[PDB]
Amino acid sequence: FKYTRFEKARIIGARALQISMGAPVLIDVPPGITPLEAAILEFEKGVIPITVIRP
Amino acid sequence: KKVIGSIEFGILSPQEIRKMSAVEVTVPDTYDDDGYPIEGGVMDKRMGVIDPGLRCETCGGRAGECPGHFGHIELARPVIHVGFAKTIYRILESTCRECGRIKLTDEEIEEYMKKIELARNRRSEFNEIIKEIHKKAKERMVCPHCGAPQYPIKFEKPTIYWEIRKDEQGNEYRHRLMPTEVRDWLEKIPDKDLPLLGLDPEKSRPEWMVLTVLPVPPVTARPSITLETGIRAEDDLTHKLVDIIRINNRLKQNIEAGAPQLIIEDLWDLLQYHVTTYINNEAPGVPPAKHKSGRPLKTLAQRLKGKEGRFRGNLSGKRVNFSARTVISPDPMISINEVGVPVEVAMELTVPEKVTEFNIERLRKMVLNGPDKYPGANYVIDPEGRRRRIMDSNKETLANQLDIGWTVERHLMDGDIVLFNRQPSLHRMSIMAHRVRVMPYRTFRLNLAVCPPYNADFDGDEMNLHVPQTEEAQAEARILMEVQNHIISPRYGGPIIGGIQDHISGGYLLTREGAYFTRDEVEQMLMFAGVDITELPEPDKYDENGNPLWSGKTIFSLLLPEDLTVWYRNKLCDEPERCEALEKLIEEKLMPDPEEVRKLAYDGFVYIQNGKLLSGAIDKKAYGREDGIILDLIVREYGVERARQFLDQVTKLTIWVITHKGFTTGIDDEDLPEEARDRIREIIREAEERVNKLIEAYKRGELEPLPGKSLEDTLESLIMAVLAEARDNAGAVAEKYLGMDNHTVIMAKTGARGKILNITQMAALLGQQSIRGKRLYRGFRGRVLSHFKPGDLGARAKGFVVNSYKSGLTPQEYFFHAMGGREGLVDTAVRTAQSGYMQRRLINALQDLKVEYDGTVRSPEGIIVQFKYGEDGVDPMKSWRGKTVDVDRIIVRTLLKMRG
Amino acid sequence: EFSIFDHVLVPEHRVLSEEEKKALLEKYKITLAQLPQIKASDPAVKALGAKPGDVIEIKRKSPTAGVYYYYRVVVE
Amino acid sequence: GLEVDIRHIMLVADMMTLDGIVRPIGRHGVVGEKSSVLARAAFEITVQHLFEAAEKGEVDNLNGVIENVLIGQPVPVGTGMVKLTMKLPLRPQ
RNA sequence: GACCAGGCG
DNA sequence: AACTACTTCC
DNA sequence: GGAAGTAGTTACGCCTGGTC
Ligand SMILES: [Mg+2]
Ligand SMILES: [Zn+2]
Ligand SMILES: [Zn+2]
Repeated sequence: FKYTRFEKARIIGARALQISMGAPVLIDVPPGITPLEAAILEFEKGVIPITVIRP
Repeated sequence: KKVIGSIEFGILSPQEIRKMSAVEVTVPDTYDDDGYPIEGGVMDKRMGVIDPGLRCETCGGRAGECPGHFGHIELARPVIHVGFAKTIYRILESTCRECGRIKLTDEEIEEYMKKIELARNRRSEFNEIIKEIHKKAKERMVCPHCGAPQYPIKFEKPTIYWEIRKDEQGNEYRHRLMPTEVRDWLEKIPDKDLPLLGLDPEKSRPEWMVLTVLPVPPVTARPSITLETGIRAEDDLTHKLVDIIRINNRLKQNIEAGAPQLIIEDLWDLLQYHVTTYINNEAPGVPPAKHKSGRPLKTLAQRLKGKEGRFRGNLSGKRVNFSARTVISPDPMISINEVGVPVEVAMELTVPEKVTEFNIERLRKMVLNGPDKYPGANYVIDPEGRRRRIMDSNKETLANQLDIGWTVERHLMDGDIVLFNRQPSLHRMSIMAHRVRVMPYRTFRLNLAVCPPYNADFDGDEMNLHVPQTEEAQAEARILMEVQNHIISPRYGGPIIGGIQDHISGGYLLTREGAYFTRDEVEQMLMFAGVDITELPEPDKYDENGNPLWSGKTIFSLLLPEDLTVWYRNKLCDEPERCEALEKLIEEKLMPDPEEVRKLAYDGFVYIQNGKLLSGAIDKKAYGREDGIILDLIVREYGVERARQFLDQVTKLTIWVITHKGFTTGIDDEDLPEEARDRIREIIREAEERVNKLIEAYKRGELEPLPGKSLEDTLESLIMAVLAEARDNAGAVAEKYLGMDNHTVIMAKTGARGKILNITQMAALLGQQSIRGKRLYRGFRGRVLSHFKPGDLGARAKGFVVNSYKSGLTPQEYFFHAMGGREGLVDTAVRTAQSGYMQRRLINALQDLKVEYDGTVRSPEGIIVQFKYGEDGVDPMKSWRGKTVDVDRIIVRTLLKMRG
Repeated sequence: EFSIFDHVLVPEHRVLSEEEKKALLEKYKITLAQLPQIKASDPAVKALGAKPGDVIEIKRKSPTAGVYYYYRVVVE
Repeated sequence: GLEVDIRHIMLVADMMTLDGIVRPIGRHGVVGEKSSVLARAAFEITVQHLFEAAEKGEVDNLNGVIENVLIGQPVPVGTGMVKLTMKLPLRPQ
């Protein structure tokens, strides 16, 4: 399963939005990291709870 | 919360307007003397309030919070809606006068209903069928359902319906159709007949086109401002409504009192004109309603249509918050995906960051700093939604009360993502996402390699900076729009982000034959480029004093991937025999002995082997706006981060080379020896003699026309051909004599800047000037200037400038060159306007087309446009210069990977 | 003698059978209204026995993919 | 001397010849055959399109890009086509 | 607020 | 103004 | 088929000032 650019962007955006509203980070992040960078770190590690559905 | 799923458009019924209204307006006044709105006027508080301090009688909300409410004007006599005028005329001439049926046969009715049910998806077929039905009904004279003559109906410009009847035996008269009888005719139309006329039985009714109740737009939809002079400036809609109310009151008074029919008709026509100009002031064949000053009023139609109208001016494009604009300046020392932001803009624009577990300390520090210090914040928003501006006597308390879940609008800091845009916006690379880097001075900074996508040239250019505010928008920008991507153009599948002028020229000065560098220079350039290195490679030569020297090719190879291998001929190939020898050596085994290649090394044949540059010089072919072989291979075989790293390093390296090695252009760059000057002089002399011979032959009738054109055109074409060939030969002589050690030549042969034509015009003759492809002819009769004999067709007399820029132009040649420059400058603006219009049309036609998950391209209603995008499924951005896959490149790469 | 199919511009046309038309419509999950249309008065249609409501498969001879099949319905 | 990919030309030509006839790209062609009312009214003639749509009672299903921008809703392109799902119980490592 | 004029890329 | 395209009288 | 009429468009920002 290979994510497209748009699927990756949507997943990272949704994860960052969730993190900004108190959803706990699934990994360890450096202090001072912005929520978007935390979501990008989460995606790069590979721990992605959001799943895309296709027709 | 809900989202709009669809919008059904219809015609409002009079009962709908009556019920939706909050007031019936009777008084044609706006405000009283004291300044309060007149009850019953256009500004009645039951339609909403706009003046601060007032209160709405329908909502109870203050100004700016009350949405606005509708009112109605019960018209004394019904009027005709101008928008539906032609529709009413078509319906009138397609339906019976007495019963109202469509005047079509029952068999025709059922057949056309069946054909209406079919072919409804597309508008064009339905419209054509409607026109056919309209023609068939219009031609008919007698209603088939009920025997009755159907007098033909004539229609002048708006709201004038005039059917013609036979008043007397053999004499016919035209009878004007008042809105009352027209509306009654429309009400008599049955519901089963509407679909064949195109009308919807429920969402529309033909009778509702004749409007007897006029809705009044809310106060908030037509605000009035008080001028600094103390007078009140009303909207155009307000004035038009006031006039409509006044005329309606006059008509009602004359109707209830009783007046002669002519005066009543005149007042009715006045009211109809007022309503028509209210709906559409620029309707065909109507005198526009002019303001007291003298300008025409802007009404509903003008509110909607136009480039300044509602749709284009406030819906498709609209002004936005959190944006900045200033002049851009170059900055080679920031990465390609970065932008230098002034401290003023960073302090002004803010990024809303919700405080979390990890950024609590940083947000506390920036709240403590406040709006004054740069790493600070402006506002703090509690979870309840109440916002507090940070100021003195607030910073300590707000920092204490930061907690978790609050919002802090902090200043821009390094790493933030923004949108950067220079907005003549032609392609999608006009907006890319850049990483913020805060800078002292008040100008935007941009890496030089990113200029070609923006078409920016640092001559006063300004670019807009937009700060995304939501985390979803920030992620979208940072993932889809960053400058690391979009290196390859979707237009041609080639590199658009590359070296432009100084990178190319410095690369040539680096990698050319005989270019060597000292140890200090090598270490300094490697540190400047950002290349990480702990040991220099073994030197190539040794100076007369024993000093080690490095070749430029080794330094360039220090920043190439260790697996890369490619060969190609660049623009510096002047002797193809050496290139052929190198290719013959390579083709025998594909892994030639490096020393054997070094024996036959040539500047016009670039040959990289295992990341080591063994032959060739850096050119526009290595990296550039088009046809960057090395950059394309690095971005297609190693990723997009490696391409960015290589681009940054090579740009900095070439900049250092060109800066510390010296690159200049002087007067001597256009000098030619006496032999070259004599050869050019003989070239022009022979060209002029040939033109004279052609003119003499044409004067004696000796010349005969070329096929496809007359004698005059034949002579003109021959003369232009001779002049162009003479210019080409003189340019060839200049190219032969100037040489490759000239800096002006260096930047032209390497594609850094300028063509051979510029050098030809600067060191040799300027050549023939022309407008619209013809010789210069506009001026006096038989000549261009009064300094030439009339009827002269010679070379000099028609625009052939025989001087170089260095040699200086004569006044005649100066005027001719001015004409040429003027034609070019005139061409530019016309071309850009036409191209802009064509691009707008193409975009509005192809906006929504997209690739589905099955690989096809489909229209919004589901129509399949392409069963496989590009007929093979390959995106042009990801393609190899338009090819699906570079087969030979893959074969060579794999064979070298395994056999190597 | 001269058929329009021998022209280099014109790609080869062919009428699909009912089974093939059903397979095509099932493949892309579409209705005949969702296909591109070709007029029944078109010369390529008239050169065949095609009638309105029919699907024509066109061997387009792409420059990028070599061959490429394009489908058009016949309308009046 | 301008280099444009063949695929863009193919897309434009296929959209131009999608109705069985060659039709323009402007208001009397591909744009005029768009189903969305607001998309057509945004391009060039505006009052005519709105009045004629109100006459026939046309519906704008908002399946395109232009109208969704006009109303302020996600466009069905790019990231606007991605449907996301998520299993609720999240356990940090 | 819309009209005009002049510029900038 | 200068282009197109309809429309519409002829 | 004319032969006129009629209508519909004609790049994107940005800045300044001046008058209503
Ligand atoms: Mg510029
Ligand atoms: Zn209100
Ligand atoms: Zn009847």
